[PDB]
Amino acid sequence: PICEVSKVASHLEVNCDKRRLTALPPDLPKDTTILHLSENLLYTFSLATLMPYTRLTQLNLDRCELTKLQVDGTLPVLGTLDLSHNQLQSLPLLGQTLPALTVLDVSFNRLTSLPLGALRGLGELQELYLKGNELKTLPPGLLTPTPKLEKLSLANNRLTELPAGLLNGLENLDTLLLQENSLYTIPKGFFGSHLLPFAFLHGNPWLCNCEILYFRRWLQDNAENVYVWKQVVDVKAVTSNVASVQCDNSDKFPVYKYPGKGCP
Amino acid sequence: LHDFCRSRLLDLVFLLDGSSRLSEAEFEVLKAFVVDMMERLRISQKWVRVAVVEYHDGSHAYIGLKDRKRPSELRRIASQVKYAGSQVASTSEVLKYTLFQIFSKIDRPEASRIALLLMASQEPQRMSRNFVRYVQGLKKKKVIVIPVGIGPHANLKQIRLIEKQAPENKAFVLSSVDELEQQRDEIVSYLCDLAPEAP
Repeated sequence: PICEVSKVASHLEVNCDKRRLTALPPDLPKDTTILHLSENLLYTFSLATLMPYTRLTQLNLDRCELTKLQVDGTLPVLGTLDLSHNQLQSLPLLGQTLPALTVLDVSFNRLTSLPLGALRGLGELQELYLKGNELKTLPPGLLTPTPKLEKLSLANNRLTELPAGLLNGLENLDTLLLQENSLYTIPKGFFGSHLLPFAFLHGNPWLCNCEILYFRRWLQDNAENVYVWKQVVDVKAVTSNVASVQCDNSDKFPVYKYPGKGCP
Repeated sequence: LHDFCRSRLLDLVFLLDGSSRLSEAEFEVLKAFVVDMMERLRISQKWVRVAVVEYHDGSHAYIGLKDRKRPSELRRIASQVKYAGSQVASTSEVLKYTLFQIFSKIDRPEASRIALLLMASQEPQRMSRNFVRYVQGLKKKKVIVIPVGIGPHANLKQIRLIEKQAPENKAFVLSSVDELEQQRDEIVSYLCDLAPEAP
């Protein structure tokens, strides 16, 4: 009647985008694998209402002005959850509800802080997007229960400090978004001995003293892996530029070129 | 829409050369080629998804595979791609972007995955370090890479590297952008042949 049901391949995909829905519509097919609920009027939402659909593996709740996501029940085969562009002031725990979650997108919300062990139970998680929030600090051992993580997005936040063991355990990490923050230094032994193909570290007021020596050492060896994220209109470009990582000391001087004067 | 490519399932990605090897007028023909290319393809989320990326020293993404826009909207953006004409068109940077940023996960295993690389230049050897690894990496992700050479300045070495690793990776070597208008009916005969059909 209102929602569209299509049969592509074996799975079934339902599109209920932009229909002024205040809640989950009745008489929905239980053999649904993908559910689209983009851009609606969802004040609050519970995952327990999606339990009868045991075929669901992907969910989109983006731009629904969601204030509170109640995590009741369990979704054994859910792998993708999109909660971007909402009004979430706190990050709900998806560990004991979404065990097979591989992709999580909670970007452009209002996360002021993250609780201890907010990702405990997400062993199959590979990507985490927290871009466009208000994260100032990070809890110790945040990405510990997620060893298979590949992409981490902490861009456009208000981060001033970073945990030294944030990337610990990550052997599949290939993308690191840390631009547009308030970072001034990089912790000693932060990147380790792992090869990181992509690293966005520009737009940060890096304080170039004796503490930033390790950072320069990493930038000189991984200059080919430093990229820049610039967007005009809807066109998004990614270009390698190690000279983007500049010192806060206003000479617009690249960090990797800063001479260690007076530091042992 | 094509008679052979309506029931096909495919995720196509356009990688447009933005070097100075092709002039702003020659680049406009390349854009006209892409637009006419999409007019004969059934552009939809269920059928064929498109991705337009103009690359030179880096990669500018105009259209993504997860974009929810009408085929008419996707054609205007493709026809309004700003001419860069940079000194260097890195093919290693655009494939590194294609492997990690575009083809990070297998969202559609029921559909074929083709990266249409439009090349007409040759990047410096200082950037061609991990080219082979990026090509074989896409093969492991099961991605058919199709090199499209335009003119005598096309990177012939990088063409042979892709064609020798996988049997499905066939290349297109053209003398000019005006030959794109001639081969447009032939490339689709190979693009859609590699894509599965819908019951």
